Amino acid sequence: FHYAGVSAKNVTLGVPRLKELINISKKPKTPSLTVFLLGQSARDAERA
Amino acid sequence: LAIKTRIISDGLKYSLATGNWGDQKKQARAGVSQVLNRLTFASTLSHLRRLNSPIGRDGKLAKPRQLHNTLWGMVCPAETPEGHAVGLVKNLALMAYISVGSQPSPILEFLEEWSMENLEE
Amino acid sequence: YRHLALLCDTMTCRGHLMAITRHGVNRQDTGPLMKCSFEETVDVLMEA
DNA sequence: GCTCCCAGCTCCCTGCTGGCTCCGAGTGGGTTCCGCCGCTCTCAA
DNA sequence: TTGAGAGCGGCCCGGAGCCAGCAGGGAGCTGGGAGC
RNA sequence: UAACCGGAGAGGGAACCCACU
Repeated sequence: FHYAGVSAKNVTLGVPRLKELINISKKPKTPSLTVFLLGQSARDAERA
Repeated sequence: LAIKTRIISDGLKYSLATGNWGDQKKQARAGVSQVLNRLTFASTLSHLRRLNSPIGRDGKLAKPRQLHNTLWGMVCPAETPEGHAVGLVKNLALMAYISVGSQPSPILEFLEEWSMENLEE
Repeated sequence: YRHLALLCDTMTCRGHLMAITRHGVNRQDTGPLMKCSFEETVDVLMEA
């Protein structure tokens, strides 16, 4: 992971990510959520 | 019969030879003294000018064994051990010299013969 | 995908999550000497 | 003016926060190391 | 006979369950007084 | 008046450090 100019939600994939996937921790270092909307709410940036 | 040459000389010899930093049992920090690598003149010079950071080896603490900015002319950058301890062991650079230490009483006398007043008055 | 799905289904096959820890593998009754061959030996044999 | 729904009480019980064990990839090679103190008799001067 | 020596004899961090301490509902207990 | 004999297992260990993979 060489990072980026944006935060990009701090993906931090790799050895510690595969570590916590092997032993699931109740508090992972970066618990991230990806959210999809239904329709024109996502189609509009203002409604987004 | 009160003084004991054994308890002074033998204790010093045991401590210095072993490298464990205790008297007989102490735990104690080891690796303080090692055996000189009489293999090459460069090897002897490196082992003589070797520097040790006693931060915890075999650990995931990256920062104290990371390379810091404050090393220009103090330790050569491209000389590290390769194994389990990378960066905790350094070798002294050329111009780098260690301060021997001195008493600050003549310095304080210089201040007070000069005009720098103490905090209580 | 064969090995990956096999790993995940063997993880989830006990009706719940299985983190790869002593704290799980001691709880599954999968052989006292399996438990001993894991990182804790004397306690799991001594409880068995 | 005593039961009984109710109020305060009162224990009752499930529900939240701290000290604490236990883990932390493979061989060679060299060096250091494993009592001390007490105590009584033997030979020397 | 006494003095010291030889030898025998004794005396740098990680997670994660986990118990214990405390805090809020909860029905019993018996008063309060409404009711008869 | 006396006649061919054959024999090889090992001895500590424990710690620290260094080096290499």
